[PDB]
This record gives sequence, C-alpha cells and structure tokens, in this order.
Amino acid sequence: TNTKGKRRGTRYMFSRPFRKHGVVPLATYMRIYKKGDIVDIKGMGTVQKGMPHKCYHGKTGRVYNVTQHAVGIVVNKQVKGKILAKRINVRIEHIKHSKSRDSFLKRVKENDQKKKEAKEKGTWVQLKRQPAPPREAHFVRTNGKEPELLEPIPYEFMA
Amino acid sequence: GRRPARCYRYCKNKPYPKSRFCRGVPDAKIRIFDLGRKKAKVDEFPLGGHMVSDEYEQLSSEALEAARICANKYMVKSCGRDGFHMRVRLHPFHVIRINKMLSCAGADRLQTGMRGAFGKPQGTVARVHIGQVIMSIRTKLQNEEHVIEALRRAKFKFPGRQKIHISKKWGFTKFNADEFEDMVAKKCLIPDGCGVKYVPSHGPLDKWRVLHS
Amino acid sequence: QDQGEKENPMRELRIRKLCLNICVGESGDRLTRAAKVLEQLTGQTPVFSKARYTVRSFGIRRNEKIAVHCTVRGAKAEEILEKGLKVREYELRKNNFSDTGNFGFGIQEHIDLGIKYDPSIGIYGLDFYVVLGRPGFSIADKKRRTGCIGAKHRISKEEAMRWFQQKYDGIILPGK
Amino acid sequence: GFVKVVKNKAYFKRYQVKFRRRREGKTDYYARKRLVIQDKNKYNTPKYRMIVRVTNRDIICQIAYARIEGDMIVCAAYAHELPKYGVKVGLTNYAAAYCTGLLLARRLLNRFGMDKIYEGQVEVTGDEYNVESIDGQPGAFTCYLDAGLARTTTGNKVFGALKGAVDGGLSIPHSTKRFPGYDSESKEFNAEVHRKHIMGQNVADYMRYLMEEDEDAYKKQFSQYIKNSVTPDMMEEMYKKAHAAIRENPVYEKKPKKEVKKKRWNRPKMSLAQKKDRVAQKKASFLRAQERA
RNA sequence: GAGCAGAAGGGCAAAAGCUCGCUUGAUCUUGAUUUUCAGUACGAAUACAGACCGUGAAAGCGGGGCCUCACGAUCCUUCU
RNA sequence: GUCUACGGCCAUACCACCCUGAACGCGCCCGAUCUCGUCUGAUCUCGGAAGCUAAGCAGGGUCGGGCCUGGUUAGUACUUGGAUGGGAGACCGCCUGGGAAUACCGGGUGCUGUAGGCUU
Ligand SMILES: [Mg+2]
Ligand SMILES: [Mg+2]
Ligand SMILES: [Mg+2]
Ligand SMILES: [Mg+2]
Ligand SMILES: [Mg+2]
Ligand SMILES: [Mg+2]
Ligand SMILES: [Mg+2]
Ligand SMILES: [Mg+2]
Ligand SMILES: [Mg+2]
Ligand SMILES: [Mg+2]
Ligand SMILES: [Mg+2]
Ligand SMILES: [Mg+2]
Ligand SMILES: [Mg+2]
Ligand SMILES: [Mg+2]
Repeated sequence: TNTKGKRRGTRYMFSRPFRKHGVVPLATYMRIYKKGDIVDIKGMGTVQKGMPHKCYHGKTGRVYNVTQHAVGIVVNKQVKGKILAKRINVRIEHIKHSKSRDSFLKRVKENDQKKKEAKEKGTWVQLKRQPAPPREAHFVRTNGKEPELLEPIPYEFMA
Repeated sequence: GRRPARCYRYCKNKPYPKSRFCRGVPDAKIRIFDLGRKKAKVDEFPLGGHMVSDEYEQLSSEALEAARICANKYMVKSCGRDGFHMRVRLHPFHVIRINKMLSCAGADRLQTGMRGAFGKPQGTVARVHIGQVIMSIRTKLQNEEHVIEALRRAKFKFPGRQKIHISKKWGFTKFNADEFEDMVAKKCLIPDGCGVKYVPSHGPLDKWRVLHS
Repeated sequence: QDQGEKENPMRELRIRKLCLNICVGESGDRLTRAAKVLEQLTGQTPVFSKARYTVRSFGIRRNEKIAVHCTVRGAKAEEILEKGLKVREYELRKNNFSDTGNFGFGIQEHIDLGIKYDPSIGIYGLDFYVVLGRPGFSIADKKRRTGCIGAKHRISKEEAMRWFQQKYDGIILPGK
Repeated sequence: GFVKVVKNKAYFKRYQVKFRRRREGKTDYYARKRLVIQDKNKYNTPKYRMIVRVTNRDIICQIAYARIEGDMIVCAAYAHELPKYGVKVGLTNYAAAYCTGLLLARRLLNRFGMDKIYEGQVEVTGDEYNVESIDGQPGAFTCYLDAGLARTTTGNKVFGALKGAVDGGLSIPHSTKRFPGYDSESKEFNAEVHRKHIMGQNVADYMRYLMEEDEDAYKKQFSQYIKNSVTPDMMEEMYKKAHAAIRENPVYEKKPKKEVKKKRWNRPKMSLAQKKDRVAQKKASFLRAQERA
C-alpha cells in the first residue's frame, strides 16, 4: 500500500524542464480567459499556490468561472465505473489555451466564408474533410537509367 | 562456502548496485582489471583479439578473476612476461542476495519460514549482453595463434557460450587497422599511452600550429 | 609619443580604498581601546566586525567581537598611506601584491606613524590593504545596469608597480 | 595545474541564462509581475502604469500598458523637449521632473478629450491633492507609478514626476511619506519646503550659498547657468512661466526627416566563403612561413 | 554545487536564502470546490465573497509556516 | 544603416579575449549646500557638465567553447499485435505496424512590438 499524499509520484510531472527554471515568463500571466473556452491543464511546480491534482495534469476541460487570479474548469475525470465532471479551481500559471479548438474555430469561419462566396462564382466547393483516399494512377519515369539492383549483404561480426 | 553459479546465472532481479540504499556488501574478488605490460604505447601491440559472449546472463566476480588468471598464465609462457596486455572489460556492479540460514529451531529468531525474506547481500555479478566483449588482449601480429588459444582456455571458466574474435581495430582503439598507420601520418591521430587522441579539424587554430610544427 | 599618450583622459592609476584592520582575540577592553586608536589616525568612527563560526582551538566562539576595520577614501586616504610606506622605509616585497593589483602591508607597533601614546591606549599593531582602482571601476557595484569592468581596463600585478614606483618611488627586490 | 576550473565545458552545458532585460540590468521581473498583470475577471481592461526613468542628462516619463507582444506606449514626455518654452538649461533635477510630469499629464488627457475638465490644481500648493471623479463627466485616468530599479527614498526625483502628474489632473494613489516636504522623525509633512523644490529654490539658494564661498568654483559648477544670464534670482518665476506654456499647448509636434543616407556605420557580417579561405591562407602563410630556416 | 526547523522529493538568486524596518491575515464570517472517496465524514488544501486590519510611495501581497505529513465522532464536562 | 525608454520570445541572445565605433543618446565623470543614506557622498540620494570612448554598451572578428538546427548513428536499439516458429533453457529469428539516443560530420548564431532621436 502507498500513501494517499497529494503529491506522490509527482517527482517529474511537477518539476521544471531543463534550463527552463527560475522566473515564469510573464506573457503567461496576461493570456485572457473568457468563460466557455477549452484549456489544457499542465501545472508547473514553481507556483505552489492553486496547482491542480496529479489526476488533472495533462487533462482538458472548459472554463465555467473566472476570478482575479485563478479560473474554474469543468474537467471530465474517469473514476472506475463512471466519468463524472469535476469542477476544479486552478491558477492561470497551470493552464494554457488548447490549439485543438483554435484549429477548429478558424475553419468554422472559413467554411462559412467559402459557402457565402460559392454563389457568385457558382461553384459547389468541398467543405467536409475526407480521410485520405488512395492514390490515383501515375507513370513512373525511368528517365533513361536502369533501376539499381539491390542485394542482401553477407554477415560480418564487428560488434 | 557459497552457492553454485546455477542459482545466480539468469538476469531477473533489476540492477542493484551498492549505493546509499545497499550497504555492507562483501568486496568483489576481481580487483586487478588491467594486466600485462600496461605502458605499451601504440606500435608495440598492433593486434587486438576479443572474447564476446552469446547469452544474456550474468558472470560472477569469482569467475572473472579465475578466468583472468588462467588467461594470464598461458600468455606468460608464450611470449615472455611483458609481450601481452589483457584488460577484462567487465565490472561486477550488480549485487547478489541470499536468504537467511535457518538453524535452530523455529523460535529464535523472529521468523521460521518465508516471513521477512528480503535477503542480505553476499556477492557481486556482472550482467552481459549478446554483442559485448569480455576480455581483450593486445599483442604483436605474430602472436595471433596464442591470443586465440589463451582465450579458448578462459572460456572454460564461464557458464555461457563465448566466441573468440580478432578485431579490425588497431589495439584497444576504435579506429581500423588498415587506416591507422596513415591517420597517424596525416596527424589526425596522436598517440598518448595505451590509447590515442583524435584531433579533429574544427578547434582553434593555435592547437593546429603547435601540432603541425 | 603619438602612441604614448592616449591614456591621459581616463586611464590613471588611483587609489579607491585603504581598509584599516586591527584584529584581537578578546572582546572587551582589548577591542574598545583598540577601537579607540582609529578616531584620531583617521578621524572617522570605526565599525566593529564579529566572528562567523567558532574554532575552539585557541578559545574564541562565534558572535563574539574579534576585530575593527575602517575604509578610508578620497583625499584623506593618501596622507594615511604615506604614514605606512615611510614606516616600511619605502620597502615591501613582491608577495605583498595580488593577482588583481592590490597591495597590503603590516605594522608591528601603531605609534610609529602614529600619534602619541595615551594613558590607556594599547601597544597594538595593524595593517593597511590598498584597493587600487581606475576611473571607471564603479560600474561593477551600482544598481541600474551593472557589469564587468573589462579585460584590458583591469589592474594587473606588474602594472601596479607602474603606479607605485612613480607616485611614491618605493622599491622591491627582495622578491621572495 | 592549480584549480579545478569552475567554468569548464560542463558549466556552460547546463548554464541557464536569465531573461534578457534582467541580465542587461534594466528590469525587475519580481516587481513587474505585480505592477503590470491585470486581474482576469476584467478580461481586457488596460492596466496603465506611469514609467519614470532618470538618466544622467534627461528625464523620461511615459504611460504604458502591456500586451503579449510588448508594452503599448499611449503617451511619452521627455526633458529635452523643455526648451521649446521658458526654461533653457538646468534639466534632470526635481524641478524639471515636475514639469515633465506636468507635461505628461496634460498631453495625455487632451488626446482623450479631457482638457477642459480635471485641470488638477493650477496653483502650486505642495499638500496632498488627489483627483476625485467629477460625476456626470467621464472618469479620471487612474494610473500607477513604475519606479523601476531606483530606490524609493524620501525626496526622489521620481516623485517630482508623480507630483507633476497628480497636479496635472491624473488620478494616482499615493502618499506624502515619500515627498521632499516629509519629516521622518516627527511623522510630519511640512508642505511648504516641498514648494521650494517644485520651483527650484533649493538650487537658487545654493547659487547664493556659493557666491560667498568661492568665485571661480561657482562659475565652474553652474557654467551653463552663466550662459543665458540666469541669475540666482528670478528662478521661481522662471518655472512659473513654464507651467503656463504647458497648459496652453501640450500637444506634441515632431520634425520629420527623409533626406538621409543609408550609409553603413558598422561592418557587415563575414560570410561563409570569406571565413573558410581566411583560415586556408592563415595556414598558407605558416607552412610557407617556417620553410626558410 | 549554500540556505529554506525536520524525512525525502519538487521549487527558489535585485528570490522562497540572509540581514534589517514596520506589524498580527495564526482575526471575524456564510457558502462553493479539490484531495481520501461510496464521490460520506474527519484531517488537510484551493479559489471567492462580506467585514475589519497589517504592510508598502504604489501596484499589490497576507485570512499561519515555499509545496507534499504533523491528528480525532456521538454522549458528557467546561468556557465564550 | 541605427540608438535610447519600455517590452515580448528567454543563449542563434551566453562565455573567453581581440578590433572598430561619425552624429545623437546611454554612460564614465565633477561635486556634497539642500534632499537623503552610510565606518567611508564608493554604492544609494542630490546639484551639476570640465573631460574622454579607456570601460560599460553597440557592431564585427575566432579553422573558439557552449547553445540551436541538420545529417550520421540507423530502419540499429527498443516495441504493438501474431504463430501447434526455433531452442533443454537463456533467449533468438520471422510476420504485421511504429521507430529512438551519444560519439562522428555540416550549417547557423538573436529576432521583434509600441513611443521618441540622430544619420543631408
Ligand atoms: Mg507500494
Ligand atoms: Mg510507500
Ligand atoms: Mg516513475
Ligand atoms: Mg500556503
Ligand atoms: Mg525477482
Ligand atoms: Mg512464522
Ligand atoms: Mg521594488
Ligand atoms: Mg524582496
Ligand atoms: Mg476579504
Ligand atoms: Mg491596504
Ligand atoms: Mg472534540
Ligand atoms: Mg451538553
Ligand atoms: Mg563553433
Ligand atoms: Mg519489426
């Protein structure tokens, strides 16, 4: 049996990366968090106040509550039988915007851009993304020179 | 006495050195690792022959010293006492334990079964891989039929299956034999004792001026 | 001559500190009356210095009172430093110098130069340690945008002689 | 063969540098984390800070707010822009710090449209004057002081700019404890000897204190006050005229310039082909150098 | 590579270390949340809010200890 | 071409020594009456402007060290899933997918935002 301490097994997840210690870069303190956006919870060990628990490091939730220093996040936590939605308070040094939603919020605006300009050009442009159909036919030029004959090599003992 | 090597032959118990967490181990028996004429520089011993294993096992310090001595004695009465240079390229860092010895009778003391059976240390072994040398002897080129013979006799002191193999490298270096005598001529390789310095052409140029004068 | 003078505006060897010290082994009258000599050979108030960690091999313990020290600067510091070289007969040896171009020397009897034996003043000795500087070393101990003082601007051991044999013409050799 | 060198190769392999403006000795990131960072439940509100810096020949005063790409200057005053009125010489003191902070206030608020309200206090009275909000009107420009690495001690020139800003109409939370009028031991604020410093009467009494001591040392000290024929008198009114030209025209105009060259005052970086044959003829004039004997 | 009361790990350099100055936010309160978890409690902890203060020029920081441990229901007694 | 004030990314920016820096500016610097701090006007604070780029700083340099990015190491080590595959075992081949790291060898060496200067 192992102890139920708050930071057991956080020897490496809460440690700072190599030559990236000391002072926290100050643009992380001025990223703005409006409620309802998707954030990723990492959690650094330099700031001891407001850090999340080790079951939330690497997880992802949305904001429901913004305060002076911290933020309130709804994170799905998979306990044994059921996934329940926890509500945790985490200071903003321990979070960062997720680029997975950013890559989607800019193509909603881009699918809606092409669709409202598809009428004066009279085109039916493709909006859905298709999962890599197989390659069409093509001709492989030899360009003059023969394909080089490869061959298995004998066995040497060197190491 | 101690247990036979049938009991601690296989690598199964998670490398366990003597450290801040393992104290009072008995001293390893193999103390001398380099042997022969240790001051021969470069051109005196051009040949290099090895002793590679073919098993993933663990060799013991009792077996490493015993095979060092028999490989020493044949090379003494083959080319004089300082015509060779062997160097066992293993170190017994993994530590062997042994469970306690029940004597009398079940009351004294504290235990009478497998209760409390994390054993105390009694030995040091060295784990080997497949591609890995064990012994290496450097001699003249006219002693090839004796480095093979001295290492063939040292095979009989180890549990596993070993192979004898003359290397392509000059001595105990990492550079090939055919290229060596011309790389010394073009000042890329500079000898100092048993090894050799590699001098690359990207340092400061004052290092070049002292060397190439 | 065209290369001889380019140092004439800003490269002039000049003294910064003077660094008095009188070290005793006894807190009490052996140190306060040893602090009594420094208000007249300089004119300032000397500040005390305490022990750091005990040794017990010769009987002092930590946070006792061990020594007094005083740092003399400016136009004052030359006429005390003239009262130490003439006591040493303008003779000090090569090992008194440092790698950074600083010298120090000791005095066996403080009434040499020297005021006048008092009715309750000690027969103590002391030592002067000169920190020899240059117009521009004070960028290493400021607060806003400090930095190192350079490489050719630094004081060397051999060119501290080039200040000493010309301003005060004292002599060396015996070196060892 | 003397010391084990501490700056070996393994020293630099795991040497972590500090931030750039920390190892340049310019900023303090401990105090920048607390002075700049807006609370998250205001979500976009700019947190303005008054940056005052004292060089050896010039006073720099400016208001900035921060974003992720750098600080945004909204306005900036200087001391070298004072001789376009009134005073001619005698900068980087407590008086010219006041007029710089006076200029930094009034140039800011007319850009926003607020020149005709929040005039601060047009008469110089060195008592605590905080700007309150005139209701039924737009609010007062709340700002904070960025002192930097200068030490906050009683009588610093960074508070001449703070007193000039708060008398120019800016709302700044402050206290009389760090002002030249403050008395330390009695917990007393004189408020009149402070007025001797906003006008420059400590300098003018000193100009009359070294007329009796020396004659050639006085004209070496204030060798630029003898220029413009600035007597030790008329200085109270010398700065009073400056305060009128601030509130009259604080709008900054600059002189453009495009008839310039593009001339290199440096040496361009040496390319790869030049660097490689250089060490070839370093070796060419070495092998052929020592072949004479 | 020192120090930070202690075990060990993590964190930390115009700092969390050291030395000084000024002080009780180790105060009074209602909830929400996290950790163990049955998503019960205790213990500990995190964000707030309402007071009342402390500190600093100010931004701010503080409702015990740089973070991870240092402790206890009903009944009963006692005090406010 | 660039510099101050403020920054963002925190070494392509650091470190060692060398060479140059026109004008601005930053500095060194000159003092200690007031302001305010000391054992000491050296730091801190303040009032100044005789003197210089000597230093800081900026730019370049170095068959530089680091750091960054490539190769090579190497389809190697390791590995997902598979077999009534091998072998006495230790362990090793094959099938189906993914796939590193050092030595060694190249190249690179700060970008950049707001605001205000000089550069004819
Ligand atoms: Mg366990
Ligand atoms: Mg445990
Ligand atoms: Mg682990
Ligand atoms: Mg706490
Ligand atoms: Mg086991
Ligand atoms: Mg039992
Ligand atoms: Mg501060
Ligand atoms: Mg502090
Ligand atoms: Mg509150
Ligand atoms: Mg308060
Ligand atoms: Mg109780
Ligand atoms: Mg009761
Ligand atoms: Mg290099
Ligand atoms: Mg495979």
